[PDB]
Amino acid sequence: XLXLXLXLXLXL
Repeated sequence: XLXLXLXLXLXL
């Protein structure tokens, strides 16, 4: 939910 899946992976 922060970085991971909120930028990195999901988001990207």
